[PDB]
Amino acid sequence: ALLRTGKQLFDTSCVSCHGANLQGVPDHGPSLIGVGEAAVYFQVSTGRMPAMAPRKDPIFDEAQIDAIGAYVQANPTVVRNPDGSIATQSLRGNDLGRGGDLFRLNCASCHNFTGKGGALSSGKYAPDLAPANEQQILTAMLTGPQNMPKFSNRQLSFEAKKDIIAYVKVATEARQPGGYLLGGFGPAPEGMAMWIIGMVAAIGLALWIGARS
Amino acid sequence: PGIILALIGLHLALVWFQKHTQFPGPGRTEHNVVGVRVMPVFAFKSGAFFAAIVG
Amino acid sequence: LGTLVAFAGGLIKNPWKPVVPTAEGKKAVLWTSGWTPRYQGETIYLARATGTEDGPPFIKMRPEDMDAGGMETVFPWRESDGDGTTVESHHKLQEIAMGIRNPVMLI
Amino acid sequence: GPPFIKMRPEDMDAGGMETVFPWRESDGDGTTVESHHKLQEIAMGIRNPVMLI
Amino acid sequence: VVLLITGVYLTLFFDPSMVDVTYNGVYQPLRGVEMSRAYQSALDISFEVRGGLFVRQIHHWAALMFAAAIMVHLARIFFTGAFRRPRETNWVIGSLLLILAMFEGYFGYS
Ligand SMILES: CC(C)=CCC/C(C)=C/CC/C(C)=C\CC/C(C)=C/CC/C(C)=C/CC/C(C)=C/CC/C(C)=C/CC/C(C)=C/CC/C(C)=C/CC1=C(C)C(=O)c2ccccc2C1=O
Ligand SMILES: CC(C)=CCC/C(C)=C\CC/C(C)=C\CC/C(C)=C/CC/C(C)=C/CC/C(C)=C\CC/C(C)=C/CC/C(C)=C\CC/C(C)=C/CC1=C(C)C(=O)c2ccccc2C1=O
Ligand code: HEC
Ligand code: HEC
Ligand code: HEM
Repeated sequence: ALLRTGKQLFDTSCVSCHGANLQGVPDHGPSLIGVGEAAVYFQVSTGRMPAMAPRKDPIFDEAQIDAIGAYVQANPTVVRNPDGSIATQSLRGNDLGRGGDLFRLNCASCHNFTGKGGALSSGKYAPDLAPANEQQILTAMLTGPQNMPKFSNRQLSFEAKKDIIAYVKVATEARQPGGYLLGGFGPAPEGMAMWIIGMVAAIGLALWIGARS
Repeated sequence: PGIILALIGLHLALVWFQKHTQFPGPGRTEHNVVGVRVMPVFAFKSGAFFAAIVG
Repeated sequence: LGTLVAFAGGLIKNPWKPVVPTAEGKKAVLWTSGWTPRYQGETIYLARATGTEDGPPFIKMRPEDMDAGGMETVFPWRESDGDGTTVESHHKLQEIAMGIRNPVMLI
Repeated sequence: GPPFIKMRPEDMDAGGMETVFPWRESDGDGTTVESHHKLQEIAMGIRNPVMLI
Repeated sequence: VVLLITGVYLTLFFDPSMVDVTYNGVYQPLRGVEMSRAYQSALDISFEVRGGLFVRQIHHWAALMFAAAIMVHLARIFFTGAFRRPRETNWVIGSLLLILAMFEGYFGYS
């Protein structure tokens, strides 16, 4: 009954964009034939799906999404736990150094050293990596959303992907041992903080100690 | 660092021996310096400012 | 003049002396890349990095190991470098990795 | 391949002196990087060398 | 002065070499990575000397305050006119000091 509930839910809100046979309207939507359940999971769970594009709240909730995914697959899969739930902690890896090297070579050019945002050309940008979970990161690098290259499982193995997932989950949630994180970027916030705090306090001390006329 | 230390030394020596400038005011003239003497007051203020900046 | 020249003469190097052996003689560094052929017909693979030190830090690539929207960074392989198990092979792979004109984008 | 080789009693004469180090088979010859590092750590030890007469 | 003191401290722990090594240190997200000896020395200062992170942060903040104070002082001299006839050589000396400080900080954070 998954294939049945999937089509009805798809025919209501998805055929308008892509098509009756999931082949792609020349103006509205893409083909969607070769994509698996992973693209359906990512795009729907991140709220990027049905649209007129930042992340938002999903409309379908964890059962309709699975039915639509099974339907689109029936015409890249998501990873599940041996109990049928979606994997959350199983996707983490143990080689943080390898994950970090791979991230700095493949991913840091667009997001950041530590998964902050990045600017792209003429509008578009790369988002922050904090509000994404492990399955969302996996499906993101498996399907390659807009302007993001698609990383095949044959060019970037599953174990390397798990190491990268572990590395980003550590780089997004570890406490800074040096004081207040000034935004995660380099010396631009540091120069701002310098001019606004240190020099202001020094000049105020000079005004207090010295005279004026 | 050595070159900067030498240039800072020469700079401060010139400032010490060519006396400081001042703003025009009541008792001020192109020929005098109105202010405070080093010994009790100026050294005290300089040391306090140094401590505050280190803080 | 003599002491100035003898004091500053140890730093000066000629950028155009031929030191890099290629398939057509010896060339100057700034004209060679690492993709330059060495013995007139040598196979230089487009190898990708694995980020690990198990045995290979560089593996070959087949045309079907990518999708129609992917980009991969590749380096020159030159099989006589081998995987990095021996110290010699490890040094060869490290000099492959640390070269400013080595990386290539394959789309 | 070997920077250290084992010794047998007959590998010496009655007027010989030899410097010896601790071997520990698990170090192996210095072909791989890990074994090379183990052997370097053997050779750079200030209480390792022993005189056998 | 603060820069001098903190730099003298920092010189007792730094190794400015470019020879490559593997980390194998306490900062687990970098264990097994090929780095230079200078980067490993800086990581050691940060994570295994009691107070080293504090000292190098003081050093970098003092460098930024140095540059900003030099610029504000140049602004005062220029706008009040303290550079005129008797003190032109001192203006020139200060300008040289500014250039030298710029390049010294640039070499520092590299
Ligand atoms: C006054 C002086 C510049 C005149 C020079 C005369 C001229 C003939 C010389 C020739 C030089 C050439 C021809 C052009 C110079 C232009 C430039 C290329 C010079 C290079 C270096 C130059 C000498 C530096 C001078 C800059 C200037 C003197 C700094 C003084 C700034 C003022 C007076 C400080 C007052 C206190 C301050 C406003 C408190 C509030 C904080 C504000 C927001 C500071 C603004 C601010 C600053 C100043 C940052 O540097 C900065 C850097 C990174 C991120 C953010 C900021 C930032 O917000
Ligand atoms: C004698 C002894 C040291 C020999 C060693 C014996 C030997 C056997 C032992 C071996 C041990 C060796 C290896 C080490 C020895 C020592 C070692 C441990 C030290 C390492 C470095 C260490 C950590 C430094 C600590 C010292 C520190 C705590 C004290 C710093 C205080 C000093 C340096 C302040 C100087 C201030 C400044 C540079 C002087 C300028 C003169 C003053 C400020 C006038 C400035 C000034 C002028 C000039 C104006 O014209 C003016 C005009 C208008 C308005 C204002 C001003 C104005 O302020
Ligand atoms: C006409 C509005 C529109 C609506 C409604 C819509 N889509 Fe899309 N969709 C697009 C467009 C345009 C793209 C192209 C990529 C982009 O814009 O991000 C896309 C991309 C996709 C992709 C990924 C394409 C790829 O190449 O990987 C999938 C999967 C998808 N849509 C499925 C869905 C699902 C599930 C729904 C839920 C009913 C839906 N679409 C509703 C317009 C729409
Ligand atoms: C600049 C090219 C680019 C590269 C290279 C790239 N990204 Fe992205 N990434 C993007 C863009 C643009 C988006 C936004 C997609 C969208 O809006 O639909 C995105 C989205 C994502 C998201 C989802 C963000 C969210 O809010 O859910 C994740 C997770 C992600 N990327 C991870 C990665 C990883 C891991 C890598 C390295 C394998 C990588 N990215 C490489 C540009 C890139
Ligand atoms: C005088 C002006 C100086 C400036 C502007 C300056 C600036 C800097 C800066 C910005 C750094 C990078 C700090 C970091 O790691 O984040 C640095 C590093 C360093 N500085 Fe300085 N410095 C100065 C003087 C000195 C002096 C006098 C010494 C030694 C006597 C010194 C010793 C060092 C050392 C050893 C490092 C590397 C250690 C490290 O990076 O952790 N500096 N410098």
